[PDB]
Formats: sequence, structure tokens, C-alpha cells
Amino acid sequence: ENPLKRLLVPGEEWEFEVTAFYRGRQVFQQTISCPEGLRLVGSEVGDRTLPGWPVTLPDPGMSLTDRGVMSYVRHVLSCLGGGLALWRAGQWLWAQRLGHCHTYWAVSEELLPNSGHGPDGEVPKDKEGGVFDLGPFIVDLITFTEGSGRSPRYALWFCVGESWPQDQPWTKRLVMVKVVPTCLRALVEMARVGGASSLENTVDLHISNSHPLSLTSDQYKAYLQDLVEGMDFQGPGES
Amino acid sequence: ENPLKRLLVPGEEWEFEVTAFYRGRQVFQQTISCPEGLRLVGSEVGDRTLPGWPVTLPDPGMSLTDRGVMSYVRHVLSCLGGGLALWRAGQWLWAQRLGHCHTYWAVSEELLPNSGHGPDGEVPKDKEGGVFDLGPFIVDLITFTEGSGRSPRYALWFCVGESWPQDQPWTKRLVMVKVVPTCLRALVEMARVGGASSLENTVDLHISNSHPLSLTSDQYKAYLQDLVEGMDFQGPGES
Repeated sequence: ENPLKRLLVPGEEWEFEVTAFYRGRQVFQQTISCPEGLRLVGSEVGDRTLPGWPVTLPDPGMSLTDRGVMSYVRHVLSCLGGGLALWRAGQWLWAQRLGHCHTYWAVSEELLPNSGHGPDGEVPKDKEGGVFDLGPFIVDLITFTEGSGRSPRYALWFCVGESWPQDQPWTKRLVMVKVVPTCLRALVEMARVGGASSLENTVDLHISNSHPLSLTSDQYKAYLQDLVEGMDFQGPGES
Repeated sequence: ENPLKRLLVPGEEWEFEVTAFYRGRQVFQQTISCPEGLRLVGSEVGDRTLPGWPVTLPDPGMSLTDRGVMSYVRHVLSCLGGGLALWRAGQWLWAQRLGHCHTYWAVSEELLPNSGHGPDGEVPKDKEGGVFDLGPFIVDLITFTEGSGRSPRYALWFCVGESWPQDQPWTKRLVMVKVVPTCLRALVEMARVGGASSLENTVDLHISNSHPLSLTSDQYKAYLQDLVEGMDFQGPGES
């Protein structure tokens, strides 16, 4: 009876908002839904040959003037190949770099992350790599509704560099693509808005075959608690 | 020429979305249009006796269980009389309390936040009282499209209490009614979506005798700039 468990029902499709930035400037945005997820590509020639919805990054000639940056971005569109794949399987979001560009990822806020101290890791090519687990996110969301914890992050940032092994793209972050599972942005909003008001709030999970839901703060909290029973959490001493 | 000025053409009719809440729970929703505005009432025996479209608030019997709360709400429905009147005249939204219930108002978010703050004021009965001015809204809206300001608020909240002067309804907020001029909700979103793609965007003003509009961010911004000239803004030290 938990409406939130729909997030994990077999066949449910999440909506992914993709926003691209060249040198920190937004040059593209598209929201997609696909069972096999999506693939960030630079060319449409070999668009739908592989599984996953192809999202084509635009030629920089239509957004910037800096020739030095323009050259780099075109080199990146060139190594993309099959592309950066991102998809969901259960409570996990997986990524895999199918082309030739060294691509790095990080979970962060909705703002383009600055250099800081590096990305969370490099997206693997030989095998899939886990980049987000809904379990800990929901646990942290529950903690947020209790005031003892801040708003949990849900934005995935992918820094795409060249095929060259020496290139250190995270430093300048010239090609950045944010992917936001809109259901997670909504869950945080529901918590942020609903928690500060006694009035019933409405939530749109932005998932397939679903309608917005009006819930009181106590109902939402009880549903988050039960949703936790719908996911895996590894024990300290468990294999 | 400027399609947005249709919002102010003589005879034009805006659509108002009315949503009522009892003890924080949504119990009614209706969208209405009428040149003489609307009137929130508790009985249908004295509806169409005064100008304004009567919007009847429902018996709490088919939504509430707490006897304490139900008694209070029924008392409120009993003082409404002529009702809470809300209507538009040019760029202003006016309200007047024709019945006996002390009624307080506030312009806020789509969901009214709880706070130690009082209402923006009490709706007067002796005369009409201004509750919303499109002028400042549009100016703030423009500031918003420039990233130099937050998204302007457009949701009107009316807290309806009993006739008793001692009653402090704004504290428990048992009977709340939200009124949203959907054209304003649409204008704010346009300012948000327009920033996602410089191309064409559709904005439905939800007003009479008018088709949805197809505009670009540049056109929308220019029309907002010109719309300002169609409204009054009191100058410093002006009568």
C-alpha cells in the first residue's frame, strides 16, 4: 500500500533530467525516460545501435566563441563513441563508459561542483560501476525530516575528458553533464516544504504511470520508513 | 501587439483556482471565472443574491472525524454569510468580507509555511481591501528572469475564523483557502522553463478569449518589459 514503493516496482521508469555545460555555461537540457537508461553521445550517426536512449551533446560552435575551449569540446565529442551510459537496476544507478573519453563522476548539489579535491571516481569501461544507491539516500532523507541531518544529495555530475591518459579534466571541468533523477529532487522538496507546513503537500514522483500524491508530514515519514524495508543494506559482517 | 497585455484588457476574465483545507487536509478544489470575481460561502441559500460567483465550502462531515474540529468548522461555515469576496479591477486583486467571520490573508508560496508571523492583514468589511498588485509582481518577475531575485509569490491564502473577536484562527489555521490566479502560476513557470531552451516555449495564460502563446525567452522578456508600462507604480512622494 506504500505509494513510494512504486519507485522500485518492476517496469517503473524514472525520468532523468540531463543538463550539459561547456565551460560552466548551460548549452543543453533534455529529460528522458527509458528502461535501459541513457547514453551521452557526441554524434547521432551511430545513435540507437546500442541499448539506452541517446542524448546528443551540441556542437560548441552554437554557444561559445573561445576557440581554445571550442577545440577541446570538439575533441571530447570525438572520443564519446558509444557514450557514457547511465541506467537503473533496482535501488542502484549504474554507469559505464562505452567510448574512448576518460569520464569522471561525483554525487553533489545541483550547482556545478568546483574542483574541490577531485571526483568520486572514474567511470569504468570494462564493467559497470555503481554511482548511486537509493538506500542510504532514503535513510539520509529520513534523518533530514528529523532536523538532525541536512538535505541529501541526488545530483550526478559527469566530467568528460579526452581519450588522452594525461588529460586532467576535473581541474577545469570544461565539459560537465548533470543528471538528476527527478523523483529524488521531488522527494527532497516534499520533505523540505512539507516539513515546514501543517498543510497537506502534494508530490509528483515523475515516474511512469503515476499521479501526484497529497500526503501529510506524518504519512510521508511513515512511508519513507517502510520504503527502507524495500531495499538492501549490507551488514558489517555480511558477504 | 503585446499578447501579455491581454491580461488587462477591459472585460478580460482570469481563472482562479480555489483550494480549501480543513485541519490541514484538502477537502475541495474548483477553478472559476467571473467578471465580478468569486465569493467563498458556507450555504447555497444566499448565493446568487450578490455579484460574484459563489464557491460553497463543503460540510466537514464527509472528511473529518474529530468532533472538536468539525464543530469549529461548522461554526465558520455559519458566519460566512455573504462570503469572502475576491475580484479583479485592472492590475489589482481586491477582497472584502461580506459576512461575519473574521478573515485574514497573506500572499505566500503554493504551500503556506508555518511561522510565528501574523497574516499580511485582516480582510476589511466596511470597504474593499487590496490583497494583490500585478505591478510589483511583474517587476519582481523580470528581476527573476535576470537571476537578480527570487521567484515572485502569487498564491493568496485566506484564514477564516469565527465571528467571535477573541478567536485567533491564524494560530491553528483550521480553515484555510488558497486562491491562485493560474495566469500568474503560468508566467512564473515560463520564466523557469524559458531558461532551459532559448527556442519556442508555450505559455497558457488561462484567461478568457485567448489562445496559448508560443514565445522565446527573448520575446517573453521584452513583453514583460512592455507590460510594465501598462500598469501604475506609485512614485516616491507621489499622491
